[PDB]
Amino acid sequence: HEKVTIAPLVLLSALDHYERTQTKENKRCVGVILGDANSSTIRVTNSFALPFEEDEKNSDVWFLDHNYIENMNEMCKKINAKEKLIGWYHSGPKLRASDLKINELFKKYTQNNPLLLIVDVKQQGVGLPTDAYVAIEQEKTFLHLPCTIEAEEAEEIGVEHLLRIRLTNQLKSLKGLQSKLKDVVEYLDKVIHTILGKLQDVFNLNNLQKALTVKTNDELMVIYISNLVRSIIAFDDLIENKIQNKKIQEQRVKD
Amino acid sequence: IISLTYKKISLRDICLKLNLDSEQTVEYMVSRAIRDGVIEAKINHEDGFIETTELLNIYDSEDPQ
Amino acid sequence: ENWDDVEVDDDFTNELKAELDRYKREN
Amino acid sequence: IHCLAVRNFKEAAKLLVDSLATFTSIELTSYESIATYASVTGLFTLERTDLKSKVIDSPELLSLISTTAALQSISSLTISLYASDYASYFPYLLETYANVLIPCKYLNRHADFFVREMRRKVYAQLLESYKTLSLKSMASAFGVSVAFLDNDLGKFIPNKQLNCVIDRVNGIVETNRPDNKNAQYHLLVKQGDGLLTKLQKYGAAVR
Repeated sequence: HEKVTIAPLVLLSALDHYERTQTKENKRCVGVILGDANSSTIRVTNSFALPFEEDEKNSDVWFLDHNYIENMNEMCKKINAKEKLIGWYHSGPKLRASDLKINELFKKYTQNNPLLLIVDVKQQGVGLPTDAYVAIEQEKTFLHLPCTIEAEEAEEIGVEHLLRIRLTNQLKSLKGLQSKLKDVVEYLDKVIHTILGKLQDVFNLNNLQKALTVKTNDELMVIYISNLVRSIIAFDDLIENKIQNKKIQEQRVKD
Repeated sequence: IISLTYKKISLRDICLKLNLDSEQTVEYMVSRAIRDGVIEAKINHEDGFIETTELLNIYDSEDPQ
Repeated sequence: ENWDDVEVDDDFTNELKAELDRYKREN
Repeated sequence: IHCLAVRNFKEAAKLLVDSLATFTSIELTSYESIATYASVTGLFTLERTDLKSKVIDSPELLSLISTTAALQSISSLTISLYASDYASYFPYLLETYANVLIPCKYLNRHADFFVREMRRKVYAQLLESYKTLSLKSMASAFGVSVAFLDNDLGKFIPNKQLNCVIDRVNGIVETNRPDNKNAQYHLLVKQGDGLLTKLQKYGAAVR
């Protein structure tokens, strides 16, 4: 599959618009992304904002500015001519049912499949909660793609200036287990379709991990053997330094 | 020493080596040696020989760990 | 000198020549 | 020469065996004297692949066999070992031990110590030639006695020199696994702890 990369310039741009647009009472701020989707790795080097207002009790009322789309063409094209509109982004933690109708408005300006980017403004997740989706023909479905961080001279300089293993993964595995656990509890309470089909894929593919235990410990002892021959070398860098430090002490006594 | 030489050895074949007393004497001295996990073998009286239960192949176990 | 020079051998001297006795008779 | 007194047999086989065709030192050593030790260290480190090249088919030892046939070392012992025939291998052991190992000064000091290495070589070759064989079948094949068979294998198997299984009920011999993964790691236990002993002992001495 393809890849999606979001620069920290786009990250901080979407996260700052929360307090800039006075977004509260669980609302969203619809932006726009600028990148090159022609390659296999989608990289967004520019982003902007758009005014968005939606009623809480009415999902059929939403405001969008299509005039600002033509305003960035008179600006960005005079600086970077390789910037095009590959889609938009949202500041909400989870998508709603209105995103299906938003794709009809941007399909004329975008020259390719629009990209759906979701950025969590609450920062309540672990790692990179920012996710991306690609709308294709199912009627329509959203194909998720992994999100990475852009590494370039135009970003890491500003990141290092403002700012300056398994234990982290343990908290990440709990998020995947509790997500499926709470989904079953909410399902049984509201009743007594794609999740039920893919749910048993994990159960039939951790009692099954105990059959290879005989072959698992075969390569585990090699790790300790590699550490045993390395442990002897560890003393070679120590005792040798003790001999050198002893010769330094003999010169300090004569002083 | 004799257990490592012969995995399966008869009852009267050991007495011809160490010049022991009787056949019942050598049979009951082997059961005492496996108390501490030294010989690690079994004695089959119906078949008439002592078979070693150690197949080695400890690379698949957790003991070296 | 592991398991060799300490106990020497003290065998296979007169018993080696004695093997040819059973070879040239029973055959 | 010094490798024979320290019981090397490894580095000595890389010099006295494979070398040029003369090495005549006159007063010190002769050509027939150095060529005699070629079959001593050549039967230990060199496997069967090098026995048929640098020993048997080597032109240096071909001229000595046709000259002096009283050695019975580079010829009788090499042909019997290459054919893996114990019937003809036995009578050449006593003839070589008496007229070669005993008179030489750097040999008789080993003598039976060097004989123990030659016997375990032919027992290891035949061990890989079969899985299960009756004791009476091998006794009547290579012409070995049954009483002397138990004493020959009793000086090796308990020392973990050769892995063999013998069932005295049916009178058959089996073949154990010659090389295993755990058997290789057991040698690293003594080598690993042998190094850590020097690092700990000599490390505490200088402080």
